[PDB]
Amino acid sequence: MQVKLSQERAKELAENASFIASPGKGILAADESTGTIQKRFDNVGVENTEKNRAEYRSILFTTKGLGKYISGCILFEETLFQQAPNGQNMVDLLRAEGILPGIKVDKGLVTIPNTDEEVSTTGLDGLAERCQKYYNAGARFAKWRAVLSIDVKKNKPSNLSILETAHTLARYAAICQENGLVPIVEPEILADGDHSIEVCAEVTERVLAAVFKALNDHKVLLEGALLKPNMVTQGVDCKDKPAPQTVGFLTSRALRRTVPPALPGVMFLSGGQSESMATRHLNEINKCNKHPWSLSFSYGRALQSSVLKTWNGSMSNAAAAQDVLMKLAQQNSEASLGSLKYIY
Amino acid sequence: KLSQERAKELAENASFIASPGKGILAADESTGTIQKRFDNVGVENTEKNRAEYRSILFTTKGLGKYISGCILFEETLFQQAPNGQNMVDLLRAEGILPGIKVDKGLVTIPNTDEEVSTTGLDGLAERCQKYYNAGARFAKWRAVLSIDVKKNKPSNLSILETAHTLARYAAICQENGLVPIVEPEILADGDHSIEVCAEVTERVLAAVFKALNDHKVLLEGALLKPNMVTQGVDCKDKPAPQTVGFLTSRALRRTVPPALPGVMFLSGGQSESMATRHLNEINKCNKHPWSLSFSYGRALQSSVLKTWNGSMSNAAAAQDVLMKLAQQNSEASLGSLKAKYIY
Amino acid sequence: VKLSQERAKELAENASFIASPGKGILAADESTGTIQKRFDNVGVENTEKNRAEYRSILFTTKGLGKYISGCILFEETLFQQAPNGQNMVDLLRAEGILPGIKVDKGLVTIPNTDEEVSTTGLDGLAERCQKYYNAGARFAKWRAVLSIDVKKNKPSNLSILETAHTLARYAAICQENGLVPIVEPEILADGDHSIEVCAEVTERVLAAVFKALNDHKVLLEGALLKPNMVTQGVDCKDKPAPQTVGFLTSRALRRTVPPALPGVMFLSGGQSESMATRHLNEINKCNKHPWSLSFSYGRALQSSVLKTWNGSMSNAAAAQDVLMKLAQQNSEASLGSLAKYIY
Amino acid sequence: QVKLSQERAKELAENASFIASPGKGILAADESTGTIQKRFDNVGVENTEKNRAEYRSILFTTKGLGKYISGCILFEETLFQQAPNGQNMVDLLRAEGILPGIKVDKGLVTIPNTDEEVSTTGLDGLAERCQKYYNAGARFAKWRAVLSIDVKKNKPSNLSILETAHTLARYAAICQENGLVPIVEPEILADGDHSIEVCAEVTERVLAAVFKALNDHKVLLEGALLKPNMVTQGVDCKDKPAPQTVGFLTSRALRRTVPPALPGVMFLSGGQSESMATRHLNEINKCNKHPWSLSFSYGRALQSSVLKTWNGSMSNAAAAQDVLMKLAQQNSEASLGSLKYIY
Repeated sequence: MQVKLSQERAKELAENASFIASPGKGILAADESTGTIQKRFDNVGVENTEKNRAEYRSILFTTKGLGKYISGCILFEETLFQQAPNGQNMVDLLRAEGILPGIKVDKGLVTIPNTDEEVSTTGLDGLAERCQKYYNAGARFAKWRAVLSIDVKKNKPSNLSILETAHTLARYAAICQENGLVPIVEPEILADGDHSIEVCAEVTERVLAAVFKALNDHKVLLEGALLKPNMVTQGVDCKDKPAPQTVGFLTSRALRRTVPPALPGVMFLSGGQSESMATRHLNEINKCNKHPWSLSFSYGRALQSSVLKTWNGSMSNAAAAQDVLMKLAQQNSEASLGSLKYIY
Repeated sequence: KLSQERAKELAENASFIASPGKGILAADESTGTIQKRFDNVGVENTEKNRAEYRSILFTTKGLGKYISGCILFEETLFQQAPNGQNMVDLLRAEGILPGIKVDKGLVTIPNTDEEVSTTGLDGLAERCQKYYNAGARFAKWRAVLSIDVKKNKPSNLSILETAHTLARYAAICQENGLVPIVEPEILADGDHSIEVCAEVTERVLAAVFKALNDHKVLLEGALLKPNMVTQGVDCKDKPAPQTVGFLTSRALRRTVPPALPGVMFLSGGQSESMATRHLNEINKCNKHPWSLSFSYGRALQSSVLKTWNGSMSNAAAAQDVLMKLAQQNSEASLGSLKAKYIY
Repeated sequence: VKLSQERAKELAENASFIASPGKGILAADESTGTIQKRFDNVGVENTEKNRAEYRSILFTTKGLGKYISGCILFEETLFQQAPNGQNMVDLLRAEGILPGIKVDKGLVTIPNTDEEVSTTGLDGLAERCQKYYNAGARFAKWRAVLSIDVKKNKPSNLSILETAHTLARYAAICQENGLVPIVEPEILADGDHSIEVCAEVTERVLAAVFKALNDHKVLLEGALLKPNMVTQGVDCKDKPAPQTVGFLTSRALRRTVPPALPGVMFLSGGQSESMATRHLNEINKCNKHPWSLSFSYGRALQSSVLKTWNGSMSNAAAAQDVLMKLAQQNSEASLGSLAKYIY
Repeated sequence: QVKLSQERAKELAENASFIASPGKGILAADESTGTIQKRFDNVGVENTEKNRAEYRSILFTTKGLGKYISGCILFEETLFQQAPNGQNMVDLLRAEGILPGIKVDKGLVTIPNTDEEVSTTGLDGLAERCQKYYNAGARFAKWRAVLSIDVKKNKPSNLSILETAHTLARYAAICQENGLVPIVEPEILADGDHSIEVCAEVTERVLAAVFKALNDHKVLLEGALLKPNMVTQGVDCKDKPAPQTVGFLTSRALRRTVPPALPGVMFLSGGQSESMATRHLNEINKCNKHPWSLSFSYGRALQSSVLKTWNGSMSNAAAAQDVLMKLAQQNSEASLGSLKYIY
């Protein structure tokens, strides 16, 4: 347990972060907790037993050739320590595909006092010890989700929300790096509400400027980190649908205006977007310019909805489910290279 | 989401704790801190012996004349004395508010030279609710900063982390019914001058109070527990107690808004006597808009423990010594104990 | 460049003098374009002779120094002679009143804001302060302006940041060159926001201002603040009690202003002569406070004086009596002797 | 107009990208009267307006200079000056295809209560000067801020950095409002005996602060340029690092802090020789692919030998111009990494 980051440990983080950011690859977010996976399984009539969770994840992680398109897979703690039905460790299934295991290390959201229901992410207590344990089990990257809301009538996100988001993300990132894990820094601005794409662009640029200043103040090594931001879109209830081209351009611009080139990758979240839109948008983001970091994906639902539906709880559909995962992984791989087959 | 009635309860309790002539007894030593002290009087460090010792403190007749609050460790808040009475009921019978330590300890900040962060925000609201239900009405959380001129400590990062985390802790406490004691302790370690301590103390407090504002902490329902301004432990200079009084007063006057009802000093490694004398001098040198009092552990208990010496034969004598130290610190809190520095 | 003990001592003595109990500041520092307006309203031609006459009548009011500790001038007046050839500065000395000087050069818009503003005048400020000190000035004034608009999120972060940073630079430069800075972050009462919103904004803005003053090493002991009172907006249909303005102003200040600051000298804005006085009185009555709570009034001390003079020396005596009446009542207000809001 | 329009943003972005054109850099010819004095003293030339006009005319009539030079920064005198044959200096630059630029700062003053750290002046009336300069043909501006490293005195102080970042951001925003691309120059001096590692750490901290401020002030990075120091050891440091190390650490500092939307980073060379300024630029470009141009804005490094060759005689003008072209050429090749990891 050492406090100052050494050249050798910085190097391992940098190499791992660059690997995860490999051109044409992205992240499979398979890190649903027991409560979250309950809803996904409810949607397809499948009972949420530990057995069914092991079966479903083993199907994902034995998808032949998945490693051609997936560089990392974020796990929930259960799955990181779990074996598949045939006795193989989940981590060893990932290794066999050439996929780095990752681990969700946050403990969920609580309300910030004297805000209108804005939130803080918990989990700093014991984080170093959890990181050490996860590293020893084979995890090489981590994930922590902060959440911000846009509400123009209520002046959201508040200063206090942004300040809390930035400080706490920076602490988590510094602690990860101290204990061998590449942090994925995730400041998710929700798309809830009826604000325009212009308001999202303005909010996203301010938020990211604060987040990167904080990472600098906390001595986070950007070479050994990744960003997982929202794309810049209109709100879910906004009546003005911009083109996917405008989403692409304003997302690229927000990032070009705020993200230093030393960061090796930006791995987008898809939020409530459909499988198709999540891919089309990533493609548009990449086509509109040359960028000094990889622009790729860290998708959960946008890689799994159709897969869950196809599996439908039966090993007889395992092969079919795996093919659906490969199609989605493949199209997102192409979208990350801008190859799917100025506003100041 | 702070309501008028919650704000009012906080303000009343904070003003009570800061009552003129009263201060805080800190009885919140962990099993591990208690160990060495019980070793020196030949007493086994068991739960029942800690209850025995603390029951002596909490049945001291008239202690509530000088003590407004007593900070407990969790064990003690839920504990019974040897005769089966709840420790919390003993404090209530004295007219003393129970308080509770809610932090979980110190960890090093990455990429600093051994500078520290205080842990305990995870689950804090729920701990506060449980402690409130058990009778606690104020909380304690300690942050630590170090001075080192050569290494530029305390670093910007130490100060930012300190201010931000204290403010989060203070906000959560207030949301859940407890008055937070905000304690940014600047250690006296090292050989720096009193003037360096003064400059650092003023900077740190400016940062702390700005963060409390940013987090919407109600000052009217909080208290501060700072270091006094003193030279470092290895400093060869020995400033007069009048100078400690003046520079401590100046540092607080320059930084602490008058809406805060009380400043309850920590004593650090100061002797029982010096802790009282410094407090007196701080109060003597000026009029102040907040109470300037004490929140003392060892500076109220060292001679008490030594007098008790592990035996109930000496309990009444030990109580007499506590009353003497409690009284002299009460008097000190009212300023009534019985080239040049810029204004 | 580094504040010496004697320089620091002179600043602190002069700031305490300006804040002397029962005294306030006459703001007589209307620029040419501003006094045009006041003179228009009473049919008087804006010539320099008329300005010299009018100001010389103010500054020869017998006994004015009993109520007025300081008088802020415009540059013209600081170097001007009254009609009989006496220097205006010497008239003020004969009254026992310290001269002060407005040292800002006006407002310009901050780019990419909705018409929010920055105050200009830092270029050559040290050399202006030196020249003004030599001519007799011992305090300075600089006005920053902020607006409240909840829908547009005014005042913006950029407005607050620019206001705080620039006021701190000005303050520090004044102190380096012998002048006590009056720090004036004026939040306008324009618009229809509630008094609660004004309270909240005023507290945020003062927290940012005092933090910046700390960051720039401004000596609070040798400075003064000139804030808005906390009032509802001009177009707000609430009409809170004068007691509420008193309570919320006192609260905002108690929550943010360290006691080392010797005085808070309010601006009156668009308030009437009587309301400016009544509000000051209520602010003082509702609590004890560690700084003077007094006045730095222009219109509120002069509108009736000007209307009585009406451009004729035959009314000089009458005009002076009116000035003494308004100075007196404000002197008395400064001593407080003329479901619910959170404590 | 106060809000930057799409068309005016577009003009700034096009001009900034042009200045950053691959293989081109900036001739910094913006020496003030007092600075050019010193340069002329080295070659025994009298500092008269005629000599300044003569020398600059020789620079600006160098045949083919615009193949290597995209922009030339002028001092105000020169912007409004005629060369000896009656042509405007600005027209000489236009004939070369070079954009005229203008220095808009008014020099350095000390920040109070620092150890001789400095603030850059010139915000007062900047908008109006920018307009007048634009009308005269200028399309970009420059403002120099200065920071010092001194590990024993903890320089650069927080105050130095805060002041530097805030004031640069104000200047940049005002330039953009009035049609000029701002060169943002936070120069960290190489004075002292600190290591290259200390310079790396300080540079990264300063740049992080500067870019956050630029964001807070709504500065359009697409229409701006950066002029930073290279990362080098101090002038009196006894360890000489490899040119490759300067290359790498400079790239790394920028990669860690400068968003890609900025089109160009145009280095200052400080005390470096003509050769070292070029070699270092080449190494910076060679060590990586970068999303902004890495080029030069050189004064002495493009001019020392030119001045020495000229020697105050028009009969050496052609020889002087050939020297300029040689140095312009080599720096052009260096800006493409074509001269002919530490975490």
